[PDB]
Amino acid sequence: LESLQAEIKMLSDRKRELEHRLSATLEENDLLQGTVEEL
Amino acid sequence: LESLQAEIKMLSDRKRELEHRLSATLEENDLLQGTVEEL
Repeated sequence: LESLQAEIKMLSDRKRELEHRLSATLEENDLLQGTVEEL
Repeated sequence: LESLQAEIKMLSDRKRELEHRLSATLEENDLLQGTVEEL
């Protein structure tokens, strides 16, 4: 059961990395949108 | 183990909730980027 919990934690870390990447993409696209709004 | 495995699974579910909400926001932002390209 401990091995299963560790695997779940590893998957949670992978999901955290994915969420961070999505937040970074959102921030970059929002910066592009802000420049577009200035234009 | 019964008190920790369920917590870890719920944490993974919340990570999936964040991933789903952020990816939905990213797709909606891509659609809004198509609209902004029309603009």
